[PDB]
Amino acid sequence: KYRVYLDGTPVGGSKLLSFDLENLKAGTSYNVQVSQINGNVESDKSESVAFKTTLPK
Amino acid sequence: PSGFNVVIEHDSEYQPDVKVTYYKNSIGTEANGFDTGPVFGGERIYNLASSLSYIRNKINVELPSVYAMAGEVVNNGNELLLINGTEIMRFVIEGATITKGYVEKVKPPTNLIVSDVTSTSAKISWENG
Amino acid sequence: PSGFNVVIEHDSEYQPDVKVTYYKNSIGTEANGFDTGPVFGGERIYNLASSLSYIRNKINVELPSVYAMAGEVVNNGNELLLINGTEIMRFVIEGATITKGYVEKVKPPTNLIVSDVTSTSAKISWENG
Amino acid sequence: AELTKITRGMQNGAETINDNLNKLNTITVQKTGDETIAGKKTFSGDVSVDGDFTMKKFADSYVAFFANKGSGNTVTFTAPWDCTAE
Repeated sequence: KYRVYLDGTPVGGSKLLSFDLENLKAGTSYNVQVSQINGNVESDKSESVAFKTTLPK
Repeated sequence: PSGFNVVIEHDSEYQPDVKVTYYKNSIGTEANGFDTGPVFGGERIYNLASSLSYIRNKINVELPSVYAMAGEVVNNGNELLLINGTEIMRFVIEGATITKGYVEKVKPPTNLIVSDVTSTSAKISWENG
Repeated sequence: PSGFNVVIEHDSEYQPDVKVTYYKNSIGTEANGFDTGPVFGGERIYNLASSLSYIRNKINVELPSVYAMAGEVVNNGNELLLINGTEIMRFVIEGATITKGYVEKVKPPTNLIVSDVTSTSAKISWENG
Repeated sequence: AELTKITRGMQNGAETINDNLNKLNTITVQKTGDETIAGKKTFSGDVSVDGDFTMKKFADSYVAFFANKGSGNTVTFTAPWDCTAE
């Protein structure tokens, strides 16, 4: 029911209202936006949200 | 949600302006056939206040939720018409040609929250439009 | 107070029009450098509803308090840009040249009341903007 | 050629870049294909034409004939351009 775009490219999706972004690199900024799927009818992409992975010790 | 949204797809690589009007019983929408209405040609024309936002080739015309209506969509290229019986909501584009137009049914997700963020991962959660 | 106010100083002896838009990740505002954003060229462009008022050479662009943002002010003469990281609020003037532009920090007084009025005097009281 | 300035934070960056690239592509003289070039073109250095060289009014512009009609013994003339006489 949803398509998850990390930095403009799709990385997966879900039936649920949550998704786990994996294989990211430490201390880097990212942007994520989600769209809704309804049988080959895709909504416009959502407003982007920005986050940054933590740095390891 | 935010309102009633009408999507206008066009051929410009830019941000065309849209002007919204509303009117009842214009020619061809009268219930009992041509010229059976109370004011031949159409009753009071109201200018509808819209909030416009743009992506490449797609204008999103956000109107107050109170104007929300069903109806047939007619694309005349220069203008789009949302015809519901006797009622018409007219959208006039400037500087482009209307390719396709429709009431936004599949709406974009909303409250994007990044949680459980580590060096290698994060969890993205949202709410349906 | 009333809202978020952006002042645009110009060279016209008249009342130039101003059109406000908002957009994220336009070229040069991406966090990780050129073309590192999710939508090259810029995400959704929103038209911002403004309430304009004028004095000689100074336009006051009143925007809803919810849009209030910090940021660097860039004056390109034809347009003013309020750049805050990834976010841009664009102000396009019509019929004049932008001389200087800035978020109104020193704001005019408000509730002017004339009290204790006699034949030779009066007391003027007000409230900070 | 008037190109529209590409600035940081500009609203239609992608569209203006495309436009400027398209302007340059259609106004420039290129190293390939058949073309028509307007304007006075002054070449500082050497020029070589391996193909067919077409010239408008070569005769009048590079050759000149001067002779005395009434006597035929003494020809007096003003040299139109630096040359070689026969």
